Amino acid sequence: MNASEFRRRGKEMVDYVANYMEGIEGRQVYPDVEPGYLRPLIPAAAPQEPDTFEDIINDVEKIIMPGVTHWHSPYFFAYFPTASSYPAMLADMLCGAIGCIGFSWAASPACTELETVMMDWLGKMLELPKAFLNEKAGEGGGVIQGSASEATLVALLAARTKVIHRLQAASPELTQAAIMEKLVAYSSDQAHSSVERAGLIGGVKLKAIPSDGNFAMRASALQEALERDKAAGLIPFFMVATLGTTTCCSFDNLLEVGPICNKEDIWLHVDAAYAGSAFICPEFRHLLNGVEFADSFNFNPHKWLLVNFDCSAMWVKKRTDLRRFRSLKMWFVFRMYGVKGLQAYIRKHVQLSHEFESLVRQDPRFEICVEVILGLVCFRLKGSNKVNEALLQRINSAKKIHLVPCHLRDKFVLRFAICSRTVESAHVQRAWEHIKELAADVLRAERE
Amino acid sequence: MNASEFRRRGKEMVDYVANYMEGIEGRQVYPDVEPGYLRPLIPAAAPQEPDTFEDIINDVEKIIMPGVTHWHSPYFFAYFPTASSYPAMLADMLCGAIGCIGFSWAASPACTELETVMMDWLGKMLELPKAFLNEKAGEGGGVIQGSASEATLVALLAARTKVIHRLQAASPELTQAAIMEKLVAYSSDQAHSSVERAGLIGGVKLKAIPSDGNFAMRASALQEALERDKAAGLIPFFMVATLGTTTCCSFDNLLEVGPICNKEDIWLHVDAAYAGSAFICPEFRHLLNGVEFADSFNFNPHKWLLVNFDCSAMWVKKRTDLRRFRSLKMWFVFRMYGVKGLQAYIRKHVQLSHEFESLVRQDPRFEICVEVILGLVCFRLKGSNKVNEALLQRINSAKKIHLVPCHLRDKFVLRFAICSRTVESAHVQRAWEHIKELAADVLRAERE
Repeated sequence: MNASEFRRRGKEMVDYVANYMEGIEGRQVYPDVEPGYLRPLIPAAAPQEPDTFEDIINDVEKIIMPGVTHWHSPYFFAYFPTASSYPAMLADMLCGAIGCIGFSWAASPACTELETVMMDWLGKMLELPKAFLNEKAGEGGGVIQGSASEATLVALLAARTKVIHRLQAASPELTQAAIMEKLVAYSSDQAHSSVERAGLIGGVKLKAIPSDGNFAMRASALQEALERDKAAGLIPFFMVATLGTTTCCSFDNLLEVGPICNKEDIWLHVDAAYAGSAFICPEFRHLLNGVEFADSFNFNPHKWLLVNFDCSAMWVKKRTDLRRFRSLKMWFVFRMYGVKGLQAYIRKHVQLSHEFESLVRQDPRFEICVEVILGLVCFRLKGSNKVNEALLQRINSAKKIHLVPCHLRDKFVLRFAICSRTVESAHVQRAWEHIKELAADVLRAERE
Repeated sequence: MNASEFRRRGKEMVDYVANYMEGIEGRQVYPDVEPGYLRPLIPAAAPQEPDTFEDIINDVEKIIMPGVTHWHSPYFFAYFPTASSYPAMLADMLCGAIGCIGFSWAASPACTELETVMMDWLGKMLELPKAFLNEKAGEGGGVIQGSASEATLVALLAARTKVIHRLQAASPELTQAAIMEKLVAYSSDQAHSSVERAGLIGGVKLKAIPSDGNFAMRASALQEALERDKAAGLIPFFMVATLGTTTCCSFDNLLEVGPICNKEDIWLHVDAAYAGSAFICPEFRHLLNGVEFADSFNFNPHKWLLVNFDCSAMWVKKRTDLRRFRSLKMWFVFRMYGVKGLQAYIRKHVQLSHEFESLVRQDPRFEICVEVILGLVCFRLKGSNKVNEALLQRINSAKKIHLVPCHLRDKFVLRFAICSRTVESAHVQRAWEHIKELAADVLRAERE
């Protein structure tokens, strides 16, 4: 295809995408296909001659869409939101023409330059401590990573390299491997699986810190674990504190664990992949207090700040401890929405979260398990885990809305996450009515 | 922005991208900006109110473009090609609406299903051994990774896990760390830096195998290194053989090193990130002979098969040893070009490579350093390294074309890589005339 035909087909695809988005409430949010559905519907080999664009788009509607989970449907309340905004989409189109690979500054200067400025824009929007900013010859700075999982891995490897060099300087008699089997990393028992993944990749031990009644990491639990592990010969070197846990959106207490990590010379990485976006609002910035103690901080604009994946924003206090023109998406989103537009987006989602919480709190058959702070509500029917497993199965099997659960200690808990860019109060109210009706069916069945 | 405004701005961006592509030969391929140029031209903070789309696109032309290295200009002959095709661009637009995160099948079934089929399509196009295919209940299969660097890391970690379990089964007296400081990985002395990066991440030693006169890894050099390292107590566990080295597009001899790796129980990973795309052509498939001995194989459609980054295709013989709907781009590209369209694209680039080689071979002031096989020509002025460093500096400073060099043993060598989708014989001839003129200037200066 040449540019003249792209002029036609590109505008046709713009209309197709806009049509899909405008009619997305008519789509069943979760598909009815079963594993392996697609292979019988597609030829076994690539075509030798070209297919037509019309044939391909027809296949998207007929055989791709039936297997799509519509993350941007207003009735998608699962996991955490995925960012999709038209400003980011417009930037991605330009990236296909002027993006490259960005491994060096000379690969394309604009790519590296814009990223440095955009991370300063975002760092100032979050009112981050100035030690994290690229700006005004600060020793710190930010980079865009592909994912929070990658950012956590990068922080662990930087911490691993630093502690090996430190221990070898103190005792030149030590090899890297002898240090390796004594290193231990820490995280909450509510930490995302990416922490364990990073520990396995890095080849170090990982231990979970028991959380308190609010599922937060506290000084007393951390000090108890350090006392045990240091006596056993382990060397704490890395810590992932989480602001906005994937299970219940709880917050580790940075004001308590930060000073401890600094004292112990433990690299403190703050994983705020979801919750970090809300810290651009002054009423939520207090949830980030204590980040001044962290050695690295990370959150995903590609969850809840409307910058289409991939865009994971990581700041490090000292850059010396440490691609797709992904900063173009950030630039577009920040400029076409403005800081106030992004703040209104965050606040609407949090308002809608409290609206669902209000409905659950009106039904004494249910209970709220964790304090509602951002766009997540953790709730369950009072009683057995099995009645709640039945409720979740009935919900996801009806495929009108989509939820995922979690385990809080031994308790099976349902999650309600505000996700879609276009979700409204009516969608939240309808979802609750659906959940309430199915709960009556499930409660009926348990007593009969 | 809502969908109705995206209808307008999306089609406007289609026209802007098409205009850029159609006029790209009027762009200076490499920019004249210096590091730090962008920050004074952009405000220090994000706007509170939204900016207009017109303001943003004007900024792209006025302040972004001057710092862009135009990888898709016909006069870009540096590194290796970056894939940019309109079929892939059309798929990326749809991915912004129906893509998600694809961590599980249930996250969006179509994403996982299409990837499995597309890797079988591509595996059959490469005539890969059937042990690599997802198809017909084969134990092997392919996945799309974000980069060849990531694919090599994934293979190393899989090899690391397997050898630790094997040695602990043979000797339960061993810890993971005690095994770690004995493991050694291998690669050619022409291997990409990603191999060293993977070894550092994985925490294992890496040693280079000396290449032969054709810069290929051979059985004799590998056996010499194994004899030395096994006697020293090292445990070979992982090997990266390269088809199409980044320095000079040489090819490690798989028919020789494959059987050795199988005997030694060394995981053989084949890195063919650039050259792999040509193996869809029968006249180049012989360069892949011996892949039947490999445990994993990888190449980048996002270099030289027109599938916009990111798309790295990795096959593993046994899947049990082991996101963005990136398979949609593969599906679109394969269908709108056809196998024959992709074959014609590969063959044109190789023809153009031989056309440049023919011109260099007509000038006895120059020499060809390595056999020309695919879209890369390694050449230099006869004589000192310094006269060649001067030639490269004069070339890249004129900014009419863009080249990068490499070192072959102690020899400074210039690379000429066919990159752009729209490069023609006229562009290659003009570049040679430019190189020839600057060589006269530089040769003059050395003798005066």
